[PDB]
Amino acid sequence: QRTPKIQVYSRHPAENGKSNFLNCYVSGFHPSDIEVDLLKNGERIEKVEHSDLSFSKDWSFYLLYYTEFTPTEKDEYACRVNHVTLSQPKIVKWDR
Amino acid sequence: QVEQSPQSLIILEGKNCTLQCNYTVSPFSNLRWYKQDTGRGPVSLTIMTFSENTKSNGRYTATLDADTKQSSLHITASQLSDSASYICVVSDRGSTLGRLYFGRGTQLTVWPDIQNPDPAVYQLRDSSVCLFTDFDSQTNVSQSDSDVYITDKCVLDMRSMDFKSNSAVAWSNKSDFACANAFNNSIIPEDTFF
Amino acid sequence: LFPLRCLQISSFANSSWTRTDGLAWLGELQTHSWSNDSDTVRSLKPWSQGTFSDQQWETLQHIFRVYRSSFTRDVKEFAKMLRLSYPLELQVSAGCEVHNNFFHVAFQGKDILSFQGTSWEPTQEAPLWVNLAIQVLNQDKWTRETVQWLLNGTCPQFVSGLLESGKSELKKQVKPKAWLSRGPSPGRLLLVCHVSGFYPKPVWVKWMTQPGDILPNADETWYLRATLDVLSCRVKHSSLEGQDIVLYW
Amino acid sequence: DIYQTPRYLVIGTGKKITLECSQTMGHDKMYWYQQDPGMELHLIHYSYGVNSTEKGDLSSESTVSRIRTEHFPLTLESARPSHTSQYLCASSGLRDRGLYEQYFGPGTRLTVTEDLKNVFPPEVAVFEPSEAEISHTQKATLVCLATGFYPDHVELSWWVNGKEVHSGVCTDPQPLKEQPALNDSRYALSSRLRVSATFWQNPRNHFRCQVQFYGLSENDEWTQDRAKPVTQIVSAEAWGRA
Ligand SMILES: CCCCCCCCCCCCCCCCCCCCCCCCCC(=O)N[C@@H](CO[C@H]1O[C@H](CO)C[C@H](O)[C@H]1O)[C@H](O)CCCCCCCCCCCCCCC
Ligand SMILES: *[C@@H]1O[C@H](CO)[C@@H](O)[C@H](O)[C@H]1NC(C)=O
Ligand SMILES: *[C@@H]1O[C@H](CO)[C@@H](O)[C@H](O)[C@H]1NC(C)=O
Ligand SMILES: [Mg+2]
Repeated sequence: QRTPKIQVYSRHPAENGKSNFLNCYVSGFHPSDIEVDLLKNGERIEKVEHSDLSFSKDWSFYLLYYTEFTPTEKDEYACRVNHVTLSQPKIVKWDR
Repeated sequence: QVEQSPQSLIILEGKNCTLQCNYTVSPFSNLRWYKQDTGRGPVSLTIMTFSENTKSNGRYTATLDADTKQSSLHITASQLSDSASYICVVSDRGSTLGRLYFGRGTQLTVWPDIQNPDPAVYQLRDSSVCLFTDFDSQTNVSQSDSDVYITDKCVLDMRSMDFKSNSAVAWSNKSDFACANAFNNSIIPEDTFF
Repeated sequence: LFPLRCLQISSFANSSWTRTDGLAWLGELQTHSWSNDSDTVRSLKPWSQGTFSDQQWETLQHIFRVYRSSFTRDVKEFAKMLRLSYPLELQVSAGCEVHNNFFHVAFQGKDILSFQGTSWEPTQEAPLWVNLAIQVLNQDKWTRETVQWLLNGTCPQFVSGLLESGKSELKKQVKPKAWLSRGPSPGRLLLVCHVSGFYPKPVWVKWMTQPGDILPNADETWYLRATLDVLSCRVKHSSLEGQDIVLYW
Repeated sequence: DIYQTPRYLVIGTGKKITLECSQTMGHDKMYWYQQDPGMELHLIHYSYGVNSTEKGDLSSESTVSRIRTEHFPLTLESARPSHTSQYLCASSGLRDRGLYEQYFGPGTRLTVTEDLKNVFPPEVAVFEPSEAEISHTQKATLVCLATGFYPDHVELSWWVNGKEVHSGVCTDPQPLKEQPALNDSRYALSSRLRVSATFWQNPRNHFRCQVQFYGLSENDEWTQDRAKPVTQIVSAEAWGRA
């Protein structure tokens, strides 16, 4: 049925070298079976937390993934999501 | 999931009995007791939910203690027509969406309380066959050999004049059968007429 | 007003693989959690139990347990009868609010039924096979009486216990911070305004425009991102006693 | 309000069999149980309504059909000797209280044989009261005897002067096998009728013993010389002596 919307953002303004939080918020999808990854320089970050799966008034699902991280000039972060409605896994880069 | 006790039991007429039913079914909705005569369909006696501890249908009375998941069927003043198989079934939903769990049943035999016996063996003629009649219920009849046939013990009730009797019947294709040899394999009372 | 919403998600892969997970929100705050890999409903705040006793709460604990296993098997059996195909997704949204209640059920993400009055009724735009399900559900008198008691009596008495217990966290105020940036050009440009770290949820941000969605932070604070294609950015909030947050470009 | 026809059924090996069950109420939920003599009920099929036909807690080689609410036929594709048993139909619905009780049909007994030439109707004979019994108990016992029938599909009744009685009557709970060896053996069965010594010595009294036999039907094959062993009644009688 419904395909996911992906949004990447950060808890605090990103100053190079100071500690921050990296959020990925996937939403508006259905059914609930989904895979979601936070990527650092192209590789899956294995130490990530997430919120409990929940849904909105229109019965569609939504999720938040998050991890601590320290921005640097060279590091490139992103969020990968695969869902039955997708041809191939969708990837959204975090814009500095 | 559902157990009954005993497997079978034999009582005499005029006495009371109590049959058990134990279940581990969870969740519990209701419990029924059925009565099945030989070669017939089961007949509904009672149905109970957890909020009831007693129901009476004639001489039959079922109780249900939901807390220990047990119900007992109590037959008052037994008689020959209470001989049957008694089944107990539990349902885990209050709708047709449930599952029904059956016990293996309990077989109940009711014998006459033969107070004044008079055990004899007669020979009736065709229209030749030996008849073992009028003994008490502590006596059992054994089977046979191929050429000789012997029947199980059986109760008739002459209701009009208040009288019941046990009888059995034997016969054989051989032309040398005697009544003194008919019920040889069985234990016969020493005071049996000939 | 702070409605209490109890959410459930039950997923059925095949007839052997299934999962049921649940949660409860009090306003924007989430107060309970309940996973498939657990024999208990989990509390999250030090006031999650409200003004209910341990014996009272444990009784609730016993009802949900019986319900989760039964719901599962009722659905597998409904699958045969109705000849439905796997996979299957079912969702439930139940609760009340102190001034009325509700109990909606969805299948594959569309409404099918709900609990009105003392029984189950279909929804206006539902399939015919739902009539079969409604016909069976309405036979269970004890369950119908139990949902009434839960919504008409247990839930409203519970929510109050919470409100006089979580008055601090509910009437709490957190101040946001804000900053500007330059996104990807459409010789046009893109003026992006970032407002983050506020609580409670209701907010107001405009360019004085595409006011984005309100996105969650992991400490129950929120985040907002309004944009403009081409100047000042203004933020109002309860935490800011009238004194707005004006940032210039 | 739940019916099963026929009550008894003989059939040869390798042929098809259909078992009728019908109900005049409108209950959706229906069940088929199979029960071997002296044992438990096993669910073999059930239905939640028309076009619903689910296999039950037992793997049988049978199939069911629910094309009409009131009818739930059971069908054996190809009968084997191991399908000899008793088959009960049942249904669920709202009743006396606010709960959904289960109601059972009367049942059908099926015997599968290896060959139709194995089927024979019974022979019946009545034996007459002994003299010793009369001048010792002042009571006299009549004995009816049915032999040589197959299968064991038999209902016996006593008739005292053209009026069926039940008092002073006893009949065997199960027929016995004449030759306990052979897998296809014939059966015998005995019954007793006891009356007062006085009632027996009145020569206006006519005692008749009757056996109902359920055997072959109008559409079975038959290439033997002896008459078809169709469903029929066999008698044997006696008059009051002096
Ligand atoms: C909910 C308001 C109060 C909340 C207060 C607590 C606050 C904490 C909340 C914590 C979060 C909890 C997680 C989220 C929960 C979501 C809502 C769940 C609502 C639970 C209601 C409980 C139902 C109670 C009745 C019940 O358990 N009944 C079960 C046992 O019943 C059996 O056993 C009984 C003996 O106990 C006797 C009864 O006669 C017998 O039948 C029933 O088998 C369950 C059937 C209920 C399903 C109805 C709704 C879904 C509709 C069916 C799905 C559609 C199917 C078609 C598509 C495939
Ligand atoms: C059911 O689905 C689950 C999840 O994909 C899978 O792991 C399991 O093997 C499946 N079982 C069957 C019967 O296919
Ligand atoms: C969920 O819980 C059930 C019941 O405890 C369990 O059998 C099932 O395997 C679980 N499903 C999973 C592991 O996804
Ligand atoms: Mg109907």
